[PDB]
Amino acid sequence: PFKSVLRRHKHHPEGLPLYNDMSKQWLCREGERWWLLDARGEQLPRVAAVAAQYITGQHRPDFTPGMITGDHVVIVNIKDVVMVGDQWIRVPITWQTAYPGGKYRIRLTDMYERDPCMLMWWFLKDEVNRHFVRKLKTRIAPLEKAWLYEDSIHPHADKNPRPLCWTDPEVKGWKYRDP
Amino acid sequence: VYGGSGRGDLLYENPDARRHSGRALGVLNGVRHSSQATMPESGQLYYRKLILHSRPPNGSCAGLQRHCHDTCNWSYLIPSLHRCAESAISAKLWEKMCQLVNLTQYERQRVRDGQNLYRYEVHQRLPLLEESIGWAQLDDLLGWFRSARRAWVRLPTSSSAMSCRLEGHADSRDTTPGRNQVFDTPERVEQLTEATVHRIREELQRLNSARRLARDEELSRCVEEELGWHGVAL
Amino acid sequence: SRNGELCLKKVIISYCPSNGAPNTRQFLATHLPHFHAKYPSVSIDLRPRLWPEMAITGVYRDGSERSYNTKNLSPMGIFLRLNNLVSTANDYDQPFCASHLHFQRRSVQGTWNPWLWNYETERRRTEAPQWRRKLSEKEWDYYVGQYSAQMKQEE
Amino acid sequence: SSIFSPRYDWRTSGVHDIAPRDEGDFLYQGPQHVLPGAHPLPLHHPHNTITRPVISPYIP
Amino acid sequence: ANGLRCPDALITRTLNPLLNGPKFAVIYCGNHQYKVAVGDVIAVQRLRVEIGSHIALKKVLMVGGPRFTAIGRPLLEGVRVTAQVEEQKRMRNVVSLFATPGRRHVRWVDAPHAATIIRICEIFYSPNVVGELDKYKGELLETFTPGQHTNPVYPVDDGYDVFRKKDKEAMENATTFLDLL
Amino acid sequence: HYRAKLELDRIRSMLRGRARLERKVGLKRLFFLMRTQTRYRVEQQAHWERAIVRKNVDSAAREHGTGWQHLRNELGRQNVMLLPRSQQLLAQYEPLAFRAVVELCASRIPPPPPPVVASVPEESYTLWPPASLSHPAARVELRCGVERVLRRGPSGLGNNVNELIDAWKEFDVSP
Amino acid sequence: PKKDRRFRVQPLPSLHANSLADDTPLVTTTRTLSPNFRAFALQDGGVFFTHPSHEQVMRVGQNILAEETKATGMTSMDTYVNSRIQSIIAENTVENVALSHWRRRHMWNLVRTHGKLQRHWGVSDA
Amino acid sequence: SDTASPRGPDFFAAVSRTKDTPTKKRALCLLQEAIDNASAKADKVTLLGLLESGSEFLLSLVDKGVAHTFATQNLFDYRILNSFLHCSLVADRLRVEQSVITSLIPSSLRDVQVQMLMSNERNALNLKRPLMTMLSQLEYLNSIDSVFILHSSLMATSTDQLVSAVRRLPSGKDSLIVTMSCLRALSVKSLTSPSMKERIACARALEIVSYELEKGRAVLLPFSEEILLHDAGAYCDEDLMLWTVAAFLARELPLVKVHTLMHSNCTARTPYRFLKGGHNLLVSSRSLYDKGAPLLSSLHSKELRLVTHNVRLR
Ligand SMILES: [Mg+2]
Repeated sequence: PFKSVLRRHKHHPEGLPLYNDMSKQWLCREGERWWLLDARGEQLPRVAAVAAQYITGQHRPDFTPGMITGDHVVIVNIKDVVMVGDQWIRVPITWQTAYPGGKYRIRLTDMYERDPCMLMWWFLKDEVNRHFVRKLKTRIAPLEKAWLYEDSIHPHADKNPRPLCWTDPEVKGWKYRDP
Repeated sequence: VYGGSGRGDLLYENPDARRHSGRALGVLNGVRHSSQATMPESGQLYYRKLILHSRPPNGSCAGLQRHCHDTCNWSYLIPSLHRCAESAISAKLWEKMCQLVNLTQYERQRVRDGQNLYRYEVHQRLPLLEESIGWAQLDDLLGWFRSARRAWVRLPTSSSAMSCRLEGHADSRDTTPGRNQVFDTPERVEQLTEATVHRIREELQRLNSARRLARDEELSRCVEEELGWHGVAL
Repeated sequence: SRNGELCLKKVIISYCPSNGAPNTRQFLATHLPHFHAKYPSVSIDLRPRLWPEMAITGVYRDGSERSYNTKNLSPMGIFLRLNNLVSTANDYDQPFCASHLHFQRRSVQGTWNPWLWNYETERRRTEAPQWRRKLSEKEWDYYVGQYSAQMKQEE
Repeated sequence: SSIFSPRYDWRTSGVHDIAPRDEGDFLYQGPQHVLPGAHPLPLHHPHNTITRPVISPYIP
Repeated sequence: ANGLRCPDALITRTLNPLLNGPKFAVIYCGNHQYKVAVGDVIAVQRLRVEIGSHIALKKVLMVGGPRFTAIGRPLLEGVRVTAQVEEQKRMRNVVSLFATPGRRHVRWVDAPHAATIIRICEIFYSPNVVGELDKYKGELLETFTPGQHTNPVYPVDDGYDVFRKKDKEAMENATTFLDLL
Repeated sequence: HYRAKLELDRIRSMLRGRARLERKVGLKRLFFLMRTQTRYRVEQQAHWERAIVRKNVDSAAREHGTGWQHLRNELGRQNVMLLPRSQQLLAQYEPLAFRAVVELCASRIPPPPPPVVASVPEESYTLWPPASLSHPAARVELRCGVERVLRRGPSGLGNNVNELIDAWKEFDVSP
Repeated sequence: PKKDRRFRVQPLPSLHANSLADDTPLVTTTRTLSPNFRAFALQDGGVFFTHPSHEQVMRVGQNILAEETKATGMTSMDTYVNSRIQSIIAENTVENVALSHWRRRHMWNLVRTHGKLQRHWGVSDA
Repeated sequence: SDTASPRGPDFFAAVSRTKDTPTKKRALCLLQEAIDNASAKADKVTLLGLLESGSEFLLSLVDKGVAHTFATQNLFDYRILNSFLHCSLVADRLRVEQSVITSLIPSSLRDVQVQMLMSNERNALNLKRPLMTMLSQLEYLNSIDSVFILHSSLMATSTDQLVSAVRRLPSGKDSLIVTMSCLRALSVKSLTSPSMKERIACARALEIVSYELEKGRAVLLPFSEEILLHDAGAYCDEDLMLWTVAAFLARELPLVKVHTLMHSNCTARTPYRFLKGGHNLLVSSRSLYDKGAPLLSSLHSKELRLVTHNVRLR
């Protein structure tokens, strides 16, 4: 067939490729620029949205769905990210493991205990998957263009990240609507 | 032009129309678009590329892994031209013709059929002949005259069939590129013959026990009587 | 027809002069001289034969053959397929789509690259009343007036 | 097949060898040229007076 | 191209060199809009025109150079866009297949889309300009001077907002050159 | 029943092994494929693609500090009539022209006045004759026609209107 | 019924109702290069914009970049970006091969090996 | 800005990336001067050194007229060929025959089939083999069924696939394209390598190819012709030239079956994931099939890979 049966796997020692370092037909790194997103005070979900769209490549006029060309976003200060009201305490994160006992219902607070970075990664996952699910390479490849640093110290001085100046137009606080 | 008929082949193979098969065209192998079903648009260069280059390699093609024939050797092509001569004209017949027209009508047509065919396949081999005069060998330069003689055809140096062009009007003639068809045969056979005489004297100048004595007696004798039959000297 | 030259060169027309299926003979009679007088450059070669191919055929200037099945088709139809032969250069068949409307892509001003609009920042129509600035005397008086006003109403 | 059906229009190339037979084929000369067989009416039998001679006082 | 025309001389001599060099047009044809260059080739929906004919196109939405841009409110006058009919042909078949699962009826509908394939020759433009136009305050500016910006443009930092996100200071204080000089 | 076996029998080359080998399987595959794509093409891709176009024009507006939501409205207001496809073409291949459109929108420049109701000339109400002449309304409308003839491009007719009206007197033989 | 996966336009700052009043367009673009787009009024009723060309705008961008990097120096990304602005201003053509290709093939200039097999700008018969 | 010194090779390698036209116009003058100095001093190293880098510099120029003129009057063909190991007799055959070769190269490279159609029509109205050069011999290549384009990565651990490639040459239906890119690439890794294996394998590669060129079976793209063929101002090496050719006669000689001889390791085998551009708006998937586009617009699309097969023979 076109796509092979013998496939690169997580248990297979060859390992899983990093799309930043990969060279493929649909990956263009030539015209990208680096952004700096300070997350102090900004709501988690909104930051996730903006980052998702710079990362995905949707902020460009010439953006094409099958051609993945993103900007690298360095998201700084994940720890100061603000989730409105009771939501830290009330907003679930649910996943289902395939095995007897398929429910993990885990509060934002617990995920924040383990890693703050995983929260931003989670909502980035959501905002990217909102337009891309049906193909793995289109889901996974953008996400590696996020650099999640939970405070103001990052390795990336050499890329001269341009401060991304953004104000959220939405006045009201974020609202959790998931069926 | 890949699958069906090569550069120096003797087939006339029509690539676009399948005239040799036993079955209707069921599955078209090279196809680009799904609109190829009801209007394949073959005849465009870019689609007949895709069709003709997807055909299986023939006995003519000799596909990549398989070892192919050494065709462009002059030493193959000349006995090839010669085996055409024994086809139309039988040995007996040849003898009767050698003597000196009283011949069976039926028989006569075989002589002119020999002339016809020999003309044709000279037309086919000359693009491979013109490649090879350079490394051709002393016996098979002479074979060029032997084979024309045996087929009862006189070579144009300025009976002979090789002098005239086949008639047709230049607007109606087939000029399509990629098909190797030399439109001036009597002009390029003539300067093939002159060339192959000129090379012969080179190798006879190059060639100057009893084996070499008898050989150099005999083939030197064969030169003037074979080139003399076509009216050429030296 | 590109740069004043027709891309069609030959039209092959095969027919049977005595046998049957009159349509091609009709076509030769009533519609062909109207075609030849209109497009003189196209060489039409006629092929009388006993069992005729009933298809029309064009030959273009890149060495491309194009043919249309004319079997028991009216000479009106044959004339029309002929005029369809002339009107094509037979180079391509692209679909009719939005991305295929323009055959080649070109920019007169230039193509968008990420760095042309990058170094622009938002600006203001009228100039800014800077926060840190030396207040003029009228300004002093007005602002102190305001502060004293709100302090007065509060107290 | 049928005139309408898409099976009609097939064989876009190959129906004719592109090359004239050097005996019977010829170019169309012009409007002054009399073609063998050509007649403005649909004659399935294109017989003239020479092929099918008619005997009567006057040609009808 | 016959040059631009205005009742003012300075504006004419100013914008005269502005109109030289390659021009692109935006053309309305058969409910399809086209970006059009000099040597470009388009496939418009079928026009009834003889092959190798010479055509002018009436509906022109926008015309611009490397330097000027003329935005037609709904249409423009003066634009000469001359093209040449190259082919008329039916393009690649779109086969539609209609079959209802309940019925045994299958319908094969071929859509070769008929089209006229057009090569373009000239784009000429000769506007009649009235005057300079103030864009922040709506007016026709009476006197025209090139050297002064029609509307000058000012940076945003009051100091009033603490939470205004700071883009790099060279982006925020950057003054832009005088183009018409 | 017509399933279109004899056309689709020629396509099989685009199918992998089991379908391209055996006939009926392949024909089922092709029937399914083409019916599916037909359905999809008529009802859906129309929306997907215009979604893409909207996205591109919108981001191109985002670079200029506004968005699709205002730009649509004020391309409507000022009667520009650029289709979104064309706005995409301008955004990608002529950024300066797109920018010019954006700043035509953002400016306060009066949008063109609504189209005029065609009005009766005053000279229609003049009774003719009063008490070999032309109705004055007719010659006024003739004027109005000749002016729009002279309005389109340069021509050998000249730009002077009067004698061009009187041009019928040069075909007149004086008795 | 399936979840809608088409792309969504970003939210845009809410109006203060000032926009409702006529003569106030609700597009607000006041930007760095804004004053350079000069509006003229055609006889048609259409407008005529005068704008700086492609390479002028990009040259302005280059000046702003250099002027922000005069202080701290130029970082590698700045280097690459300035290089590309400088190329696209002078372009005259279209570039179809990867930028890294030339560097990958010329790598032997960068890393020199021992002199036995050392490669030079002429090699054969030496 | 400083004279009284000839510019070394490194400089001309350096100025091949800058898109600034007056810079190149200046540097060309410098190149002329440097070559004449180097020829005066009779030192091969400086001269040949000045030829390689200079060659790249000439591929970087936009105007092909000035480039070809420059390459011929400074004689890059003969000089460059004299450097290689076994290409010697094919060196001087060029300088004997180039006056003849330049006669057969067509005026334009656009719409080739039409050109030779008219060139067929003239022949309907009432040979010592020279060096096979691809541009003069275009009419030959339409007669040929299969073209093997040679790439230098074949020479690793063995010569046998090349040897099996020249077994098919006498068939009359096949031809072997050998560019100056692969020749140079062969000679430079004949003297440079981790191993003593591929050096020998390149060493005899050169004499196999030289033999076939002298015998007039294979076909050669000289630097001068390479300049004309390749699109303006684009850099070309022993990766891209393979594909500029392979795109060329995929566009202009649609019936010739193009085979590519490479190593299963090699990068240039898959030109659309490697060797690509950026996301370029001025190119499309169909850009291979239009006559106006540059050749190197081809390799963004898989259609270049459709028409171009790559094989291991035996
Ligand atoms: Mg639709």
